[PDB]
Amino acid sequence: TQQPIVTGTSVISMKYDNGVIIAADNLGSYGSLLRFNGVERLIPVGDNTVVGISGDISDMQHIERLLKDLVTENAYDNPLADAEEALEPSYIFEYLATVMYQRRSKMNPLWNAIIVAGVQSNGDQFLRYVNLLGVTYSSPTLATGFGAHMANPLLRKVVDRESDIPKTTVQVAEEAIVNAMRVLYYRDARSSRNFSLAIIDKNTGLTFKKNLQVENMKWDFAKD
Amino acid sequence: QFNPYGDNGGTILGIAGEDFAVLAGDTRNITDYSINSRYEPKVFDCGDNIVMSANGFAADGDALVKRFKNSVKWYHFDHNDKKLSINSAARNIQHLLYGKRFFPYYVHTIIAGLDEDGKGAVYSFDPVGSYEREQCRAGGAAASLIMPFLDNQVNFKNQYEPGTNGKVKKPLKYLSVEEVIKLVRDSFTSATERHIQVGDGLEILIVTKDGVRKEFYELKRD
Amino acid sequence: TTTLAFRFQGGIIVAVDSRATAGNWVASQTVKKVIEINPFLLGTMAGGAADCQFWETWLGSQCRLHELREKERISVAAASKILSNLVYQYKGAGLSMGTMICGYTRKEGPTIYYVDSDGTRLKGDIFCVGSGQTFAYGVLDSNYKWDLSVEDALYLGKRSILAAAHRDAYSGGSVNLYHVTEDGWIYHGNHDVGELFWKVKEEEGSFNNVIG
Amino acid sequence: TSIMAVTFKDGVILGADSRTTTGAYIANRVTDKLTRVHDKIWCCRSGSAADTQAIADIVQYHLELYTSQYGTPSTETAASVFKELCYENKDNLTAGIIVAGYDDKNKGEVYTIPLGGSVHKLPYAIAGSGSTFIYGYCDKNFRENMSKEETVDFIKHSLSQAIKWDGSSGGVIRMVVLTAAGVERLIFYPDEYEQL
Amino acid sequence: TSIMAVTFKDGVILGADSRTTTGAYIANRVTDKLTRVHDKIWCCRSGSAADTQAIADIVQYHLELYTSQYGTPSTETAASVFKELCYENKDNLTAGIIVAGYDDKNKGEVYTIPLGGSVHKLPYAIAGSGSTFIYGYCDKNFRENMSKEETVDFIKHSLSQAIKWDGSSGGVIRMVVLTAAGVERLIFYPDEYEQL
Amino acid sequence: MDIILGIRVQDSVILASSKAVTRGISVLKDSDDKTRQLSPHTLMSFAGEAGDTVQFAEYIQANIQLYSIREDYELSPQAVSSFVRQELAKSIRSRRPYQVNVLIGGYDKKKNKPELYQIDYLGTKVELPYGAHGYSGFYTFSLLDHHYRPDMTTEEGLDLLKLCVQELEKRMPMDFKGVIVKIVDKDGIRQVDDF
Amino acid sequence: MDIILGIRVQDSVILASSKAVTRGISVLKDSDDKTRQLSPHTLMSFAGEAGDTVQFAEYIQANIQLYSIREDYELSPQAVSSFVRQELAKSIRSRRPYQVNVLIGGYDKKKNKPELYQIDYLGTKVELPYGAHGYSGFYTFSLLDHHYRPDMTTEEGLDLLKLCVQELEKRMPMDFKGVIVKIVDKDGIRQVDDF
Amino acid sequence: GYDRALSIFSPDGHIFQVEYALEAVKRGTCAVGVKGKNCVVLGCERRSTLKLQDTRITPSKVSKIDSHVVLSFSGLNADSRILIEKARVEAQSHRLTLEDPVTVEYLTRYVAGVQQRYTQSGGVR
Amino acid sequence: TTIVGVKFNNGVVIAADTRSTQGPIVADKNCAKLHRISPKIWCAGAGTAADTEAVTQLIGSNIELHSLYTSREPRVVSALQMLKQHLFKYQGHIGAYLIVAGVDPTGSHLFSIHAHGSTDVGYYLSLGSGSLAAMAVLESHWKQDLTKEEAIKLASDAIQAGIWNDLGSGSNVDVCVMEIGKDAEYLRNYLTPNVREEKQKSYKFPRGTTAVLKESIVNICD
Amino acid sequence: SDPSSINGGIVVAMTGKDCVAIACDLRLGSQSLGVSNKFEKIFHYGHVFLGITGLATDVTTLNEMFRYKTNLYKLKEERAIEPETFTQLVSSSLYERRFGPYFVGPVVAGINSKSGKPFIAGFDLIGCIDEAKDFIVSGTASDQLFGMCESLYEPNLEPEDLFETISQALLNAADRDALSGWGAVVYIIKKDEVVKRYLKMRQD
Ligand SMILES: [Cl-]
Ligand SMILES: [Cl-]
Ligand SMILES: [Mg+2]
Ligand SMILES: [Mg+2]
Ligand SMILES: [Mg+2]
Ligand SMILES: [Mg+2]
Repeated sequence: TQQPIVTGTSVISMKYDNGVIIAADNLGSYGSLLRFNGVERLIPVGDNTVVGISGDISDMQHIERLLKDLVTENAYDNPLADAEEALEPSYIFEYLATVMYQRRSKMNPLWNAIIVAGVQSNGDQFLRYVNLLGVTYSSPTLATGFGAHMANPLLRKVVDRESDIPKTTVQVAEEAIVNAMRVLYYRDARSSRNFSLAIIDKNTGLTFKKNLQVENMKWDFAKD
Repeated sequence: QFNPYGDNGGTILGIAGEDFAVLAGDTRNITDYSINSRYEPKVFDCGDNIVMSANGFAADGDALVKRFKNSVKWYHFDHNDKKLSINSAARNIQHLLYGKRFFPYYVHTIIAGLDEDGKGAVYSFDPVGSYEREQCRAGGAAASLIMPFLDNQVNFKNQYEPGTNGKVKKPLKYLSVEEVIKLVRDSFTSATERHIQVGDGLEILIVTKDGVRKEFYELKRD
Repeated sequence: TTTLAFRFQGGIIVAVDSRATAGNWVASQTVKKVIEINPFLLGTMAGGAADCQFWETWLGSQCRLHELREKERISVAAASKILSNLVYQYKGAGLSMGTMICGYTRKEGPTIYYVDSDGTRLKGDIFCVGSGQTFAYGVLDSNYKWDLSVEDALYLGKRSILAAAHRDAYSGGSVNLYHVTEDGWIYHGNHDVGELFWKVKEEEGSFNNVIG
Repeated sequence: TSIMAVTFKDGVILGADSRTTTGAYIANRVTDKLTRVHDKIWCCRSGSAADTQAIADIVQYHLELYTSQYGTPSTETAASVFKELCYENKDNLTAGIIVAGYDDKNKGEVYTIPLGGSVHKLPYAIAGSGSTFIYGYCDKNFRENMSKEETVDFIKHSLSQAIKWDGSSGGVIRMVVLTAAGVERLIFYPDEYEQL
Repeated sequence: TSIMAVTFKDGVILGADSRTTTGAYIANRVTDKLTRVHDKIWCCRSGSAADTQAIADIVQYHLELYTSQYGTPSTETAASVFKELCYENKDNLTAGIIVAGYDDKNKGEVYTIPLGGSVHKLPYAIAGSGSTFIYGYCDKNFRENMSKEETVDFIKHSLSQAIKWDGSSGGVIRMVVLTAAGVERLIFYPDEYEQL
Repeated sequence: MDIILGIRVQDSVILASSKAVTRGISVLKDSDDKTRQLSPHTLMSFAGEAGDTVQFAEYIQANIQLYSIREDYELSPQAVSSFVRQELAKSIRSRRPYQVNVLIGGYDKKKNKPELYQIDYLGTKVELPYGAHGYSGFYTFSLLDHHYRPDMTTEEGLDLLKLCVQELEKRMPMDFKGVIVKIVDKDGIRQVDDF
Repeated sequence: MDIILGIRVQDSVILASSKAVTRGISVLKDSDDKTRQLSPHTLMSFAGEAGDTVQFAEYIQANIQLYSIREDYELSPQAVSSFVRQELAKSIRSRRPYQVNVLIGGYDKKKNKPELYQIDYLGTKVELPYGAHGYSGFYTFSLLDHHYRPDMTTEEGLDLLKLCVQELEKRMPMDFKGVIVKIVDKDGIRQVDDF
Repeated sequence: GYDRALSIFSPDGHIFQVEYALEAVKRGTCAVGVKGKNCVVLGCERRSTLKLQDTRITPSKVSKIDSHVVLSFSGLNADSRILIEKARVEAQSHRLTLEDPVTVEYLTRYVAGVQQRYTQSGGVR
Repeated sequence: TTIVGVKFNNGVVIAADTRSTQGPIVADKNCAKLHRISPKIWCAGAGTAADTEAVTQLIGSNIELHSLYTSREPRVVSALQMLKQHLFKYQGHIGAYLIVAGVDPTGSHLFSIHAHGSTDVGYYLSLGSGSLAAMAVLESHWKQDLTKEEAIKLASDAIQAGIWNDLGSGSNVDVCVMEIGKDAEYLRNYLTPNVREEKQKSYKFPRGTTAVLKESIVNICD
Repeated sequence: SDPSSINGGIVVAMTGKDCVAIACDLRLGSQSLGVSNKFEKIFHYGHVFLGITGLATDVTTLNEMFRYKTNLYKLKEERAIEPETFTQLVSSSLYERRFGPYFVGPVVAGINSKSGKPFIAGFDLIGCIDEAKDFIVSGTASDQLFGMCESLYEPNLEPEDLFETISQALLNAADRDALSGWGAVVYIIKKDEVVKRYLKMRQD
C-alpha cells in the first residue's frame, strides 16, 4: 500500500499512417506545489520504442532502471542484439505489464499509468496502455489522467477508428497532439507549459523533441 | 488506501445449439465514465475448440485466460497431445479460480464449445469457481438486462401453447445458428441502448466441429 | 437455499431446491445442490456456492482414496469428519457452508450428519439447512412420523421444499428428490416449482393464501 | 488562489490570478477575483467561490444602503462589514478576503481578513494558497511610498512567482488601481509575466 | 526544518537552520542538520530526526566500505545510496535529504531526495517546511557561477526569510563550504541575519 | 414481547400472543397479556420495543373508545385498521418513532365477516387469512400454507393454532412461556383459559 | 451450547449439561451430549464457541487416552485438570484461541474423594463444591449457596440439581431443552436416563 | 542435517544394513505368537543370566498399543520403544478422525511403513 | 450530462445532450435538459434531475411575476441572482448545475451556476460529466466574433464530444438560439446521430401465449 | 435497511395503438419473508392510472394522498383530472418532500379524454418526471424490465398484442428477481373500456 508523492500528469499519444506519436510535459508536481520542472517523462528504449509514464516519479525512475537493465540483459550472448533479436515494443510492454500486475497482486503497486509507443520489426504500429492495477488496453489514441478526458476526444476527431489511421499523416497527427497539450495547459492544474514529444516512424525512425512550449493562447473576459 | 480491483465494464453472452455454440462479447473497455478502447477483444480461442471470456476486472480476466491457455498447453505435454474436453476444461478452471478463493479473480467466466458427444456446450463460473453447464448464460455489466430475455427466447420460459388454458408449455427445441445470432445481436443492441458501459462493437465466436469462426458487428458508440 | 434430509422407517429422504442468488439477483434456477459422492453417500449444499461445490467434490476424492487404501467403503461418520476437520482448519477465514452428509453403511445403518463452516458436526434424524430452513421445518415437523411409507416420505420432503420455495425469496427453482436405502441412493427426479405448485394446490387444496 | 493588495504613494493596487479550481480541473481560467463593493472600495477573493461571492454581494448591499443614508463609507467601515459576516459565520464559511480602498483623507488602505474573521490593517497583504511561496519575496521587495509603475511591477513579479509554484493559481494577472484619478483595470498575459 | 544546498564557481555550499521540534516545543535550538557522509560529500537533513540520522549513519558506513575497496566515491554514487534506502523503505520513513559534494572532475553537485525516494540533480535545492516560503525568493535571486561571498549571501538571505515565516525553523544559520581548498564551517547568529 | 399470531377462519378471528416478558437474562413475567380491546368486536395484539408497545396500544384504545362514545357507534375493523396504520405511518417520520408491530382481529357486524389485519411499525397494512409478526412467521406461514382452509370452524382454527405453537416450542430458541388465545366473533371477544 | 453445571457431594461428582444446539432462529438438536469421558473415572463437560468445543474436548480426550495406554495407569483428576488448564493457557495467546469453557468431574481412586474443577477459556482453574459456566451461574450459585451441604448423598445431589434446572427453566430466556445428567464416583461414570 | 545414505544396495543386490538389522533380531530373545479359534496368545522368552531383576518395574516384553491390540518383538529393546510409541499415537489419531479403533491389519501396516521409511531415508539406520 | 453555452455576434446559444442515467442504466433516452425561465431566457441543467427542473420552474415562476410587477421584460442577471441565492441558501444540497443564457433590454448574456451558488461569466462554458470532452472542443475551436451558424456548429460539436466520449452523455443534441431583436428558437432534437438500427426479429407473440387466471371489466365511470 | 428494497415489487407501463397498458406484481414481503400475495400496486383516479413501487407504507400513503387531492380537484374543477395534469401533481407532491422523501417509484398511465392521446410517465422518489413514447419501468427488477422492454417492445401494438408483450416483459423480469413476483396484474386501457387480467406465474 502506497501513496504517490512526486507525480507526473497526462501522457498522450496516437497512431498515424507510418508510426506513432507520444507526448508528456516536463513537470514533477508535489501535491499542489509545482516542484520540479526539468523532468523527462518519455524514456526511449532502443531506436524503436518510447515509454511514456505518469504517476509517482520515484516509481518512474525505478522503471527507467528496469528498462535500462533490460537492454543490457538482452545484449548478453546475443550477436543479433542490434538486428533480429533487438528489443521490440511488444516485448518491452509485456514485461512491464507483467511487473505491474505482479506488484498489484502483492498489494504494493508501482503507482503509475504507462503508455508504450513504438514500431514493430514488421512495420506495424504499437500503442498500448498499462497502469498500477495491471489493466491493459489498446486504441488508436491513448491518454492518461486528464489526457483521457480532454485529449482523447480531440485526438479521436482525427483517428476515430482503425480505418482512419492510413488517412492520417505525421503533420496532421503532430498538430493534434500539440493542440491537445495546449488544451491541457489551459485546464489541468498540475500541467506545465514545457513538454517533450516523440515520433517513432517506420521510415525515419525515432525523432525525440525536447524543450517544446505551448504557444498561441487566448485569454478574453466576457462583460457582466 | 490502495484498491487492487477495478471495473472495466462490458458484457458477454453464451448460447449453445445442437451441434454448435456461440460466445459473444462487446468490444468496449471502460473505467468510470471514460472509454479506454472501442475495440479491445475479451473473447478468446484457447485451442481444442474451447472459447473463453472472463468479464469484469480486465487485469484479472487477462491473467485467468492467460493461465488457462497455458494449462491447455501443458495438458498436451503431460498427456500425449490428448484433446482437453469442455467438461475437463471447466473443472480445471474451477481450480484456477478457487486457488485464489481468498483474493479472488474479479470476473464472471464463461466458456463454450462442444461436449464429447458433439453437442453444443456452455459453462459459466462465479468469481471463486462455482460452475454449471447451461444452454444459456449472460455475464457482465448488462447480464441483468439480457438474461431474462434469454430465459424467454432460448428456454421459452413463461410461454404456453395458445388455446391450451396455460396447461401445455411451449416445447423446448434447439435453435439454428442463424436464429441464435439474431438473438445475440438483438440482446446486445438492447443492452447498448440501456447500459452506458455497453457499446462500440460486438464480436461473436462461433464453435462447430470444423473450428472457430468470428463475426463482427458495429454497435452504438455513445 | 433450502435443503433437508430426514431419517425414517424406510431409510433416508433427501430433498433440496435449485436456486442461486447474488443478493436479490436470481443467478440460477437449475443448480445441483446434491452431490453424489458414491453409490451409498450423498452430500447437500447450502451457503457459498463455490465453497460447497469445491470442497464436497474434494470430499468425494478423499472418500475414494479411503476405499483404495482400506479396501472398504468409508463410513458416514468418517466421511463427515473429513469435511468438518477440513473446514475447522479454515475457521475464521470466511468459508460459508451448511452441509449434510447422508448415507448408509452396514455398521451404521442409515445416518445423517450436519456439518457447517464454523466446525459444528451433529448426528441426527432430521435437519433443515439454508435461508429457508425454518419454512421447511414448519411443514416437515408437523407431518413427520417415523412410520411414514416410502411414498409418503418422498412427498413430505418434496412438499417441505415447496413450502420454503414459496415463502423464502432466496429459495426456489425446482425440487431434487433422493431416497437412500440399504442398497444405496435412488434419484426421484427434478420437479419444477412452476408446475409443482399449481399441481399441489389443486390436488391438496392447500395454498389458499394465493389467488387461485 | 493567489491574491494581493499593495498601498503606494497615490493610493492602492489590488492584484489577483484568474484560476478557479474543482480539484485538479480548472473550472474557470478567466475568473475575476477583484470585486467592487463600492466606487473606490474593492476586495480580493480567496477560498470558496460561492461563499466569497455571497459575502461580497451582501457587503455591496450594506454599503449601498450606507451611502444612501450617510454618504461615502470609509475603507475601515467596509472591512468591518466583511469582518462581521466572516466572524459571526466562521463555522460555515471558507473565505479569505483582502479589502482595499481609496479615501482622499486616508489615501490607500489595505485590510486583510483571514479564515477566523479577524481584521488586520497592513501596508500590503498577500493571501490565497499561492501566497505561501512569495512571503520571502514580498517581504524583501516591498517598500512604502512606491510609485504606480513600481507597485505594478511588484505585484506582477510577486503573482508571477506565486503562479509559477502554486498549481491552484494561474491564467492571467488582473489588477485594479485605486487613486484620486479614478479606477483603472489592468491585465497581464502569460507570455509577458512567465518569462520575468 | 529549512535547508538548502547551492552550487557555485568554486564548488558547493550547504545551509541549514538549527531547530528541532516536538510539536511547538523546541527540543534543540542548536541542532546540526549538516552531516558528513564522506570527506567532501555532505547532506542536509529534514523530516524525522531519527530516520535521517539512521539513514546518514548507514550511508556513511557504505561510503567508508566503498572507499576501502574502490577509492573516493562520486557525489552521484552517494546520492544513489541515499535513494536506495529512501525508496525501498518509503513506507516507514519520513526523510527529505539534500546531498551535496565536491569532485575535482565534476566540481560542485547537488542532489535532492524528497519523501518518495526519487532523485533530482539540480543547480541548487531547497527543502524542509520553511522552504515553501522562499521558492519565490530563491528562483528570482539564484544565478549560476556565483562567487563564494555571493553564494553565502544568497543562502543567508534565503534561510533568513524561511526562518522568519516558518515557526518550525529558527536558531542559528549553519553552513558548510565544499571546495578544492577543503571544508569550511560557517555560523550566523540571529542578531545578524534577522535584520537583513 | 416476541410472538403474536392471528388466524381468520369462517366465522371468527383467533389471536395468539406469547406470555413472556424478558429483560436481559431474566424472564420477569410469564402471564403477560399482549392485547387490548379497542371496541366490543375489535381486538389488537402487539409486539416490539419495550414501553412503546403498551403506550401505543392504550393510545389507540383511548381514541377508538372516544369515537364510540361520540358517535354512539362502533367503527368497522377496516376503519380501525386504517386509523391505526395512519398513526404508525405518521410515527415513522417522527423524531422518535413507535417501534410497535400489531395484528388487528375484528368481526364486521354489518358484513357478518371476520377480518384480520397485519400492520408493522412502518405502517404497512395487509388483510390476511393468517398473520404473524417477528421470527414467528418464518415457521408458521409455511405451516399454515399447508394446513389452512378458508371454511374452517373456530375449533378447527384452534387445532391449527395448537400446531403452530407446538412447532414454535420445538424450533424457537427462546422460551416464550406459552400463549394467551382470544377469539373474536359475532358475539364479541372471549378468552380461552385452557391452552 | 450454554448451560453446564457441576455438583460435588460426599461420594460423587454430578455433571448436568443442556441438550439444545441452536444456530440462528432454529434449535437444530435437542439431545446433544456436551461431554467426553477422558478416563474411566474422569468426565469433562464443555460449552462455548461452535466447533471449538467438540474439537477441544476430543483433542484432550485423545491425549489422556494416549497417556493411559503408555503408562498403563489412570491420571488423577487433579493431574488431568492441570493438563487441560495448561492447554487453554497456551491457547489464549495463540493466533486463534479455543473459546471453550469446561468443567472436569472426577473421582480420585487413590484419595477416595470426588473432585470438581471449573476452567474457563483463559485457563482459569478453580476446585469447587459446585460450579457453572455462562449465565447459569447467576442463578445457580446463590441457590446452591443456600441449599448445598458438603455431606450430601448422590440422591440428595440429584434433588439439589433438579432445583437448579427448575429455576433455570423458569427464569432463563432461552429454551435449552433440559439436561443430560452424569454421575462420577468410585465405580466410574454412568448416565441418568430419566431426568 | 546428517544426510548420509546408510542403507544402500551392494553389487549382488542386497541392502546390508537391513540384513544386519535382521541379525540383531536373531540375537534377541525368542518371541512366539499362536492364534486359536477364539483367541491369540503371545509368548516371550526372558533370558536368565539376569538375576536380582525387579519384574514389577522392568519393561514388559508385550506392549498394549490400544485396549484391543498388543505388540511383542525381538531385537534391540531401545528401538522397539520408538515403534511402540508411534503405534500408540497412531492408534489414538485413528480413533479421533475415523471414530473407530484401528484394525490389527491397519496398525501393522503403519508400523511396517515406519520400518520401511528407515530403510531409504538419509542419516538413519 | 453534457451541456454548453456559446456567445456570438448578436446573441447566445446553448445546447445539451438527451441522456438521463440512474447508475449505469439509461433511464430516459430523450429527456429535455433545456428549460425556459422566460420567453428569451433559457437554462441548461446538469446534476440532480429533479433539482434542475424544480429550481428552474420556481425562479421562472417568480421571474414571470416580477416581469408583470415591473412592466418590464425579465433580465438574465435577475434569474442569475435569484438562482444563486436560492442554491447558496441550500449549501449545495440542491444539486443543480446550470448554464443560464438569454437576451434582454441590456443585451445578450451567458452565465453558469454551481450547486453551492457560485456564478461564472464567459463567452463559452460547459457543465456536467461530459464537460471536459466539451471544453476540450471549445478550447480548440472557439474564437472571438463568431456568427450565429458558427456558434451553433461549435455548440453542437462540443455536445457531440460529450455524447461519444462520456458514458454519462448520449443520444441526441438539443439547441436553443437566443438572438437580440428576435424570438428565441428552441431546436428540440437538432441532431439525432444515435438512431437504433432495425432489430433482427419481431418478438410479437402468438395470441394466447400468456396464461391467464381471471378476467374482469374495470369500471372507470361514475 | 434500504427502504426501496425491503418490501419488493415492480410496475411497468407501455403504449400501443390508441391504448395503454400498465402492469404490476402482487408480492409484499419483509426482505426474504414473503408476507402477502394480494398486494396490488396499481390504483386509479377516474381514468388516470397510477402504479407505485418501493416502500409499501409510502405506496399506501401516496395512493390515499392522490385520492384525496384528485377528489378535491374534481369538486372544484367539475371535471376528471387528465394524465398530463396528474403527472405534474405527482411531481409537485414528491418534490415537496425533497429532504425527507417518500421511498417510491411511481408510474402514471392513461389516455387523455380530450385529445385521445396515450400517455405514460415515470418518476424518481423525489419528483423528476420521465416521459416516454414507449415504456416506463419501476421497482426492484427495473434492470430486468429495462432489458425485457427494450428488446420485446415495438410501436403501435394492438391492445391484444400489447397485452402479450407487457405480460411477458413483467413475468420474465420478475422471475430473475427474488423480491418480485408472487402473482401479477395487467391493465389494458382503451379510450372508454378497461380490462384487468390476473396472470398465472410461478409462485417462488
Ligand atoms: Cl468567483
Ligand atoms: Cl538531529
Ligand atoms: Mg451504450
Ligand atoms: Mg421464493
Ligand atoms: Mg500554476
Ligand atoms: Mg421471483
